[PDB]
Amino acid sequence: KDEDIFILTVQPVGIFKGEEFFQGNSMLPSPTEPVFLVEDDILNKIFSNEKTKIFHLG
Amino acid sequence: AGECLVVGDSTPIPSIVKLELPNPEPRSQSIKFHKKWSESWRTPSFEEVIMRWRKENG
Repeated sequence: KDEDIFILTVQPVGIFKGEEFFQGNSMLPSPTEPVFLVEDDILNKIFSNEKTKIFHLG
Repeated sequence: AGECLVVGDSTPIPSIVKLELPNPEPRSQSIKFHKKWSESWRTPSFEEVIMRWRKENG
């Protein structure tokens, strides 16, 4: 009935307070709040990190 | 990590407590796999391992 709706259901898995990633389901975002996709710069910090004990698995 | 739920007759509300870090800690019976593998090839004293396999039968 001429009603363009595009609704996504997302689940929080962490926070990016500062430049480091914390886990936890807290700090609910207020309504009318931007969503900005994800860039590889923050994904690399979450996963690769920097430590001797690493193992590449794809 | 380090939190427990205390359920019993000695509390009015069984809850979860942020236990502090003990001082000093007990011995940690943990072996890290990759760091030991990261080192060069190690020599096991087969003589000792065999004599203790056979000597400790009861």
